Amino acid sequence: AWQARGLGTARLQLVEFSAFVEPPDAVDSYQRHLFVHISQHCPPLESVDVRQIYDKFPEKKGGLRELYDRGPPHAFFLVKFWADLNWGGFYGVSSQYESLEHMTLTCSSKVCSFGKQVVEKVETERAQLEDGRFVYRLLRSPMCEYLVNFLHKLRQLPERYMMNSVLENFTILQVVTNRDTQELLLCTAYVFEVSTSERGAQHHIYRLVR
Ligand SMILES: Cc1nccnc1-c1nn2c(=O)cc(-c3ccc(C4CCCCC4)cc3)[nH]c2c1C(=O)N1CC(CF)C1
Repeated sequence: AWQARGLGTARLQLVEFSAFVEPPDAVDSYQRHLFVHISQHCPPLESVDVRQIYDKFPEKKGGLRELYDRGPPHAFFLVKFWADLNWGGFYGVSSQYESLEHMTLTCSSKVCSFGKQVVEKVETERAQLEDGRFVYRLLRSPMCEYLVNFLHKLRQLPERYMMNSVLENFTILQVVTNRDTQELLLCTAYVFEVSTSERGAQHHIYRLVR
């Protein structure tokens, strides 16, 4: 009834997220490989109990339990990615959000290994007023070197099951806050598996409940 149908709330919706590489010869004929992708351009999610994923993220001072405790609970999501690691340039990420409200956002991504934080990236994004709605675009950001390096390490593992073993202990926690009020707008826990070499990237979005 008031349960989300996609990744977002009534205040802030994800429009698109992509992690990609454009090969050097994209200048001659354009092409790009999507490692992971979410697109909600053209439209109730199933749920997962947040307690079962606590141990995949840090456990104090910005941990998932402390964040979920502050709320609001309807802003929390889990995204499972099947990553397309069959490729082979410029490694990039792009994200876009929309809202009916004019806000300044702080977007934080915390990369975790074995449930502990290893790198964090934070950027603020001001709104652009477009067709009645406000849009928040961060396009073609250079991929952080930690994950460019990680992608290259993963690609050279000899077995899909070893890749999945490694990614079992790798997660990303994304928190989008109103920069002016410090209110949380969206929190998404990302977990990862490798897609079969013949299948491209896919995702499954869940509501997080407690
Ligand atoms: C530009 C930015 N500004 C503010 C806050 N966050 C970001 C950001 N930077 N960034 C990076 O530099 C690399 C990845 C990235 C790269 C690779 C992969 C996987 C690794 C495992 C194998 C398949 C590819 C996932 C994410 N993702 C991201 C995100 C950003 O939005 N993110 C939303 C979160 C989604 F995970 C990250």
